[PDB]
Amino acid sequence: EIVLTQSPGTLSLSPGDRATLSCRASQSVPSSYLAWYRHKPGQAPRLLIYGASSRATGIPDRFSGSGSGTDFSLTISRVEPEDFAVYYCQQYGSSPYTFGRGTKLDIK
Amino acid sequence: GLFGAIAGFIEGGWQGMVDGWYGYHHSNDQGSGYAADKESTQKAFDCITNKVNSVIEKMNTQFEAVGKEFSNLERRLENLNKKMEDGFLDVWTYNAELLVLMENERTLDFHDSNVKNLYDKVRMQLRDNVKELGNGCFEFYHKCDDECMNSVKNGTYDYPKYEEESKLNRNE
Amino acid sequence: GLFGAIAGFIEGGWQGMVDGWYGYHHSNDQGSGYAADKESTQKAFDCITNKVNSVIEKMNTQFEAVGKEFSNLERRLENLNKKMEDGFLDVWTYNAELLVLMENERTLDFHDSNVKNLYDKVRMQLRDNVKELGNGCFEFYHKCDDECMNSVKNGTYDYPKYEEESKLNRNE
Amino acid sequence: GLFGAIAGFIEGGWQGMVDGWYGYHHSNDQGSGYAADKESTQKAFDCITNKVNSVIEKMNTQFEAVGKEFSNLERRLENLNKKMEDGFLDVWTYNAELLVLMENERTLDFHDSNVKNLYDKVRMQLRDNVKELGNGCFEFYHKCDDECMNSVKNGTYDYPKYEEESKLNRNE
Amino acid sequence: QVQLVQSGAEVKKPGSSVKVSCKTSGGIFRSNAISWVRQAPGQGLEWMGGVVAIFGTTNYAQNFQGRVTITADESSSTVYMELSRLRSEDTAVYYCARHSGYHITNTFFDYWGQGTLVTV
Amino acid sequence: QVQLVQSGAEVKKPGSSVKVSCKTSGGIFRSNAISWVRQAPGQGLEWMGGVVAIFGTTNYAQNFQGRVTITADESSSTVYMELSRLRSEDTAVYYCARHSGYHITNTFFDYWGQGTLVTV
Amino acid sequence: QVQLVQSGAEVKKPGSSVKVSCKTSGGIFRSNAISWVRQAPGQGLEWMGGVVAIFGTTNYAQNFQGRVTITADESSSTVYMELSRLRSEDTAVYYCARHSGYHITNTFFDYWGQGTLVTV
Amino acid sequence: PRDGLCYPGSFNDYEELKHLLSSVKHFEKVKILPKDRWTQHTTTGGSRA
Ligand SMILES: *[C@@H]1O[C@H](CO)[C@@H](O)[C@H](O)[C@H]1NC(C)=O
Ligand SMILES: *[C@@H]1O[C@H](CO)[C@@H](O)[C@H](O)[C@H]1NC(C)=O
Ligand SMILES: *[C@@H]1O[C@H](CO)[C@@H](O)[C@H](O)[C@H]1NC(C)=O
Repeated sequence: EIVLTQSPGTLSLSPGDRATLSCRASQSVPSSYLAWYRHKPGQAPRLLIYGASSRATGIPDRFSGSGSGTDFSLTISRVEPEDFAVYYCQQYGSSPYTFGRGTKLDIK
Repeated sequence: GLFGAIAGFIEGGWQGMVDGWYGYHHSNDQGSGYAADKESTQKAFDCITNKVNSVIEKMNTQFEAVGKEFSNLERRLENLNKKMEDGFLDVWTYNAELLVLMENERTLDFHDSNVKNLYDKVRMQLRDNVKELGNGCFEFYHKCDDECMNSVKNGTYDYPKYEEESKLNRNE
Repeated sequence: GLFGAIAGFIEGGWQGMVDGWYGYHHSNDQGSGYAADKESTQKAFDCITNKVNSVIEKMNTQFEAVGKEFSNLERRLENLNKKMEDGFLDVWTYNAELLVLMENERTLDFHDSNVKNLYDKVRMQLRDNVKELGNGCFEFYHKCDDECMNSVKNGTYDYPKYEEESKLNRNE
Repeated sequence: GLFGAIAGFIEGGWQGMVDGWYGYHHSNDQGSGYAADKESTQKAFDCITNKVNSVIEKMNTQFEAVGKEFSNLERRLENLNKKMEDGFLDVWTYNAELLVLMENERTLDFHDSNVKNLYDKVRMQLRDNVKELGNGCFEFYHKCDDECMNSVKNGTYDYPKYEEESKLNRNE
Repeated sequence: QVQLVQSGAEVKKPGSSVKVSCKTSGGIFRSNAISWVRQAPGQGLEWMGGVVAIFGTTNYAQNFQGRVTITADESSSTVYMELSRLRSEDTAVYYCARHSGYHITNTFFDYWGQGTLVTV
Repeated sequence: QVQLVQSGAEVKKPGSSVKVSCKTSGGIFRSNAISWVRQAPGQGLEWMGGVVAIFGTTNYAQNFQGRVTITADESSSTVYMELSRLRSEDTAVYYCARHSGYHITNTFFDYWGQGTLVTV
Repeated sequence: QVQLVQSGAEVKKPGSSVKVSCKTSGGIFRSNAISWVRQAPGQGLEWMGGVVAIFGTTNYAQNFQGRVTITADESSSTVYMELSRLRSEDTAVYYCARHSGYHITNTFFDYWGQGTLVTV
Repeated sequence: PRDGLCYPGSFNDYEELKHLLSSVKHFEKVKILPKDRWTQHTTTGGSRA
């Protein structure tokens, strides 16, 4: 059972600041199977990045990520007013299909 | 030659095959002769018999033309009736021609498949005791009499029976 | 059996294969069990999903019938409307029936092809280190443990690694 | 890949094949290079030329729309004429779209069959004197110069000539 | 254009069961595996189980084995989840997630359901 | 719905021939082998011969070799039987029987003709 | 019913170039290789070069290498020839010939264009 | 229908009128010629039909 530790936890920013979200894994995720989701409260979560290097369809270009092994990251070059929500990372390379802690982005 | 059997590695047909689509030719000390594969031929007959019957039923409900008379003040109505009957006839003429053209391609390719399957069934059954000459014929490493040949034709070849003998001649 | 895999040299399906269309069965010292081939099954799911979706979109714009009233002096006009609506429904009934029959032949043959490709993929990968029993099964000339079997399943067999061991057992 | 040749055991195309759909690549002491198969390419050009010419001829007799005028008291006639033209244009649009989709599936599968046939043609001619690598390539057990390579390309390989030499290197 | 519709919010009592449905549109038959992920307020998302598309094979997390029964009907393309033996801390929001492929393994959640709130 | 229609009853004299037809319906072309069997009153049914469906190969019983000639036309799907050198004890009822397959061997008579009475 | 139409007659001066086209009808796309051959009055026919049907591979005679450039556009099924550095004795009638196959090698000229007269 | 024209007669372009209603969802009756305006004539005429 891979436990995923999201380090920043809370990240207050303003539109324009670079946002970098780090997702850490206890053991290496096979085949780099990791995904990122945006979950605004009261709404169904949406898939941003799958495979840690591939962008989902319809996702704006500002969303991108990279990583391998036990270290994965999500980068948002430019923050928009709609980029304030909780971001989760899951691994789908192991049977339990565990989930990340989640990080809420606040407005400065 | 979508499957490469008819006019493929088998370059020509057999004029001596008079009792079936597909069959075998054997030649050993006792003699030689042809033998048709009734089971594969019967399966081919069923597909073709059903293929034609399905074709007839579909155009059984084809559009029918009825003559009508219109006065000289009904040119628009007369032209409307003329284009409808002509239009439906064009649609059904296209369907009849297209169905024949596509079924002919399917039938010829279906016949090509049966020989490749028949060739592979014998090859996978004489795995190592024969040579694959590449022209649709297998040459045995052992002695295969009429009883041995008939086992190959009906899919009851005893490979372990000739396994020891075949490898002795194959090696040297 | 256009490709000779289903009901061909593989004469029976597997009831224990519950997590995919197609896959493998192995048996060695450690144990035995089935394993569905997820990649081939997913590709098959893509064609069938698209094949059905394409079917719906084509007959999306099918002719629609609207009721009309004609007097007793408009027999010719009423007959035109009756023959137009009946004719269009006959054309679209034929197209819908024919498309289902043609796709069913295509779908069953497509599933037949995937096993032959899967069988050939393993055969071309274990070129000489196995025996081709002819019933869809391969017998190894060496010891192939679970790690070795898993390499065969995901197309990463190390033929040179077992090349020397296999030929010593194969020769004698 | 219905026949498993394109994107199958031959996982990549060749950018150096500039004068034909299909061809060979050889590498020996004298040198290496590509060579297209003009006979198989010509046969493929014949089907595509006839397949396209078939498409044009069938819809050459397609329904044609003619504009008409109807008064305000001829709504039923105007609606009837409108549904006739719309219905016919829907039938012929369905036929045109379906024919292109069906022929594209055939054309891509037809090309897949040509490589498998061309791969099998070489394999059944080099029965034992070569080694099958499983990636669409054959490795000779003897010395095959340019004259020997050219014989394989045009289907005139002399198996008995190299039969003795090949088995000496194959055994050890 | 694919959407998943779930049941409404429900209130239950310990000892009872819940039957949450998730109907998927966009096709005649379901061709993607559907899993169930719940989020208890104050806690993170957890994976409960999933069902394979056509073959109906079901996989459950070791935490919820013996308490969750996921079933689907091929006729209606609907997926049901039955959580029995309700107890404390079973209050959560249940989402039905559609996998990228026909199988649970090696697939990610393309789309999520709007969510159902269940209180015990 | 398959029926076989034969010719009418005939009267002949020793030294002449008999020409019995058997038209088969139910399809455009004949796909099943057709055989001829006769029953002389006071005697059991005897097999005379048959013809293969498409290839037209014919087989005859050793008793009637050289006296019976079965021919068929592919255009009209009609089977003809010609028994020559009529003599005594050739009075019998002749039926045309349709085999279960395209070939004579290993097939049974699915359907039978109504029958023709021939006297010499 | 296959016809090849060429450009009109042209007059040029030494040092200029010439652009002779050849449109082929009878189908949507060109399926046969097209070659160019010229006849200078008082001299026999000479082969200049040709282009493969779809792949566009071009072969030129060693006499005219570096001076002739044959190009085709798949959209319009037209073949062009560009003979540059015109000099004396370049006056001839140029024909476009359609090969019996898609390739130049081992193919004969099925049809010929009417010809274009170019003088320098 | 049993209840059509109670008084025997015909309806010109009756089928055309029924085709008009196939694209009409609601009528708002408007009194255009009130019965009280025909003061020069008798408007009480009726029939046993
Ligand atoms: C196949 O033919 C052989 C003749 O050699 C015979 O012994 C055997 O019984 C046959 N098998 C079947 C199933 O008829
Ligand atoms: C295939 O399976 C083997 C297990 O024996 C594993 O070592 C190998 O990495 C796998 N290959 C791929 C590409 O995943
Ligand atoms: C095939 O090529 C070889 C070249 O080594 C040649 O000798 C032979 O004649 C060719 N065969 C045919 C049929 O052209």
